[PDB]
Amino acid sequence: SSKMLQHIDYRMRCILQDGRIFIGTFKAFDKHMNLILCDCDEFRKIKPKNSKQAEREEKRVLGLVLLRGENLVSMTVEGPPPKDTG
Amino acid sequence: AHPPELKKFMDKKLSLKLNGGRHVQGILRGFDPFMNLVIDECVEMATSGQQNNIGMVVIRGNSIIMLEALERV
Amino acid sequence: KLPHEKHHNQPYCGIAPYIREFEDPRDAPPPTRAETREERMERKRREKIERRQQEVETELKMWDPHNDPNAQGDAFKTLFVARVNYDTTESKLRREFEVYGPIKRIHMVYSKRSGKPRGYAFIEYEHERDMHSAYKHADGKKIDGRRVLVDVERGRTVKGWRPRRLGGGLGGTRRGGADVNIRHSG
Amino acid sequence: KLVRFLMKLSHETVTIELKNGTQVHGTITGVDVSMNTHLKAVKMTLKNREPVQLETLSIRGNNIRYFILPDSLPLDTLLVD
Amino acid sequence: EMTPEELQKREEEEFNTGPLSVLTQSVKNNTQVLINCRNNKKLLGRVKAFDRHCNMVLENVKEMWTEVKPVNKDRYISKMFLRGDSVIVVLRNPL
Amino acid sequence: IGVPIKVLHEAEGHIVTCETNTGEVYRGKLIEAEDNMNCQMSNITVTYRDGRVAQLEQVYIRGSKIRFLILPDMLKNAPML
Amino acid sequence: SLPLNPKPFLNGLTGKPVMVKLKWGMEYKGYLVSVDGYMNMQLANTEEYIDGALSGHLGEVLIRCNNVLYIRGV
Amino acid sequence: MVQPINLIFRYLQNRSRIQVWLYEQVNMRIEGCIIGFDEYMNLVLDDAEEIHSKTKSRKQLGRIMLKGDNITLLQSV
RNA sequence: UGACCCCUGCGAUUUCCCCAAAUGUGGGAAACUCGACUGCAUAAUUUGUGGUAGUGGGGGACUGCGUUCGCGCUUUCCCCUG
Repeated sequence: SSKMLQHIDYRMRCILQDGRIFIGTFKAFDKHMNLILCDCDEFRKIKPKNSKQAEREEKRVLGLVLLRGENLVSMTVEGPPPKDTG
Repeated sequence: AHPPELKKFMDKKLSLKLNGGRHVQGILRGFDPFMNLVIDECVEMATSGQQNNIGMVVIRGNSIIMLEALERV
Repeated sequence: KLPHEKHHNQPYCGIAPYIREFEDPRDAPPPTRAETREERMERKRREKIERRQQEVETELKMWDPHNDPNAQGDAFKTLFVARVNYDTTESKLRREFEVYGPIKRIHMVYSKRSGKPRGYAFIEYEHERDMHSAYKHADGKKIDGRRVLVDVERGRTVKGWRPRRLGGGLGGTRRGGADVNIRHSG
Repeated sequence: KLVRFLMKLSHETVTIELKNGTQVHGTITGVDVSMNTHLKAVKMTLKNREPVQLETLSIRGNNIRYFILPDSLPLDTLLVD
Repeated sequence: EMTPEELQKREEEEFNTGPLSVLTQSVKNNTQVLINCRNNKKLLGRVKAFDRHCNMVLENVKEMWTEVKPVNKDRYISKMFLRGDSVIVVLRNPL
Repeated sequence: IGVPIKVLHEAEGHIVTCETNTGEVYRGKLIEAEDNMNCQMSNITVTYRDGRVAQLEQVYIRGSKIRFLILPDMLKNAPML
Repeated sequence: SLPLNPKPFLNGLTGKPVMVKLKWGMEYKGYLVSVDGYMNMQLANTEEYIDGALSGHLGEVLIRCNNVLYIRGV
Repeated sequence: MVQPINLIFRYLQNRSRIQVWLYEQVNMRIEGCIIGFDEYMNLVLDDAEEIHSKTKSRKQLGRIMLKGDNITLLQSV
């Protein structure tokens, strides 16, 4: 099951069933797909009901988060992990 | 099949949240690994301010969302 | 929004307005019903079973069990011993089965083409009473280090009896795996 | 079972629909017993959103609605096991 | 299950005589079938394989649905893989 | 057990946040944790979908009905991580 | 009235007409054919009712269990 | 310690008209005399009546069965 | 990236026989011991089989109620958008 082992510690973006996007450092997982995200931020797409305006983004910092696999839809790499080198 | 540690809330007045935005309030008497609770002196607590007491009732754990203890255990 | 507060503008509808299937006479392709490595095996499994069954009828008509030159003496007197060690000398087989009674004649069967010992022999006692004494005692005897079984020969006594090659016989040393214990004897 | 057949479609291209109306087109690289599939060089299209090309995506099986397989797939030969 | 042995064939007889036999005879006779899914859309096509999970292998399928005046929309898929949980109702050709 | 479960058990006694499928988010001190994600909290702050808040003293929540949980960032220094 | 478990009750309904209402209002009335350990119902000569009113005639219909709301005879 | 299984058995012997709430439906309720139940929590009623809060109409159904997953709350008489 | 050629797969432990540069390096046998490797309890409330459906939004003409004239609810046609 290297498909998941290869991605540990990478900055992955988790897609929620409600349409939210949780971007955080993928730390660990399990058979149920319960993930552990560090320095996660929550995004949600709100429809514009006033006029033809750009989609409204409401960021929200969470820090360390534990997502239940049942609520996780998919996940992809937004970017490499935070480089510790100068 | 480990049951939940609800011994603290036993014989305490609680207020439970249900799935469809429904809420109840009663004193707990027993539980099960599936969170099937039997609460007495229960009130319906409908959307309106009206109150209706029926007493002993049963609730399925599949519909219980959250349970708060009004007596702080 | 929440699943309970979601305003369903177009909830699930029925299927009454969506019946547009094909007519009955427009039957499905008959040749589109088959599978590989599932029927060719069964087809070959049926022939080998039937081929032997057909071959069985031919042998019964040609060969007669009762009318056998090798078989001699009264059938109720003769005895049958199998699982006998190939190294068993004729005298060793006489002296071991003479304890139960005198042996009029003894016949050890051999391979027709190979000439090797078959492993089973027919023992004919002088008196019918002497044989029965061996039926219970001979069964389970140990000759030359290998256990041997003994039962009255049914080739010419039991109605509707036939050997392995004809589908009959007894003992399951080569039956379904883990279904016949080797320790148990006839 | 049947999920074993799903794990045999690695490196092939399909189009999967999600329970939220989202469509995802890409090449398969691995699948599990829970129907969760990992697609590389994939393009996602959320409802009322713009398509986006993702180099990888690991999806769960519960949120899957259905798949769309190629036209030349050997079903009779692939369903033998 | 009632037969906890690993050699249990309860699933076998179930698909042959149980409610799931509607799909077996469909694949046997290669008959079409209409399926109502949780997408509010109806899928009409043939079946080639399935299991206990009600997951069918469809081909030559035609999706159909309606939005809003109510406008109908349909498309075609020659080969697809339908999940079971999202299914609501199934209906074979009543002919 | 699972590694995420262990990270939850060690988080017992500290302030953690929990969101439910009904949208409510509960932030307060954690009392008891279980392998099945059943969490007991005390003096929590609930947030409804509309935005209103309320006050509670002792609360227990089922694990299956939780969307996700927020734990202290310091837990990242755990020996398993 | 002796206790009658749910499984024998549904078993007796087999072959007789039965109406089932779904979680979304729609109903289906037809001749019950068979059921499984999960209550996956299969009907015959089924008629679809929409919002209580008759919608049309379908025939043989296979329905999963987790979608139906309740069941009733006649 | 009284459990739901023993309590449900008591209501059954008493044959009291037990009311039941629906899953995801607050507006709809069902009441009837329970006849039996299985481990799956499915309940069978002898004479069921579907009552709605908004309409207040009691639809007669008769001997019926109800899925356990749809149950939300039990109520006596 | 990779043809050809090798094992059909165990990390650890125990006993017998044998090759041997003979305390090591190896082979032929099993023994019952851990792993979260798989099958069934796993589609019957706690993740691996759904009550999280996806069912819209906006620009022009086009109704009414309240109004702080920004708007909330409500009734129509044509368009761009998914």
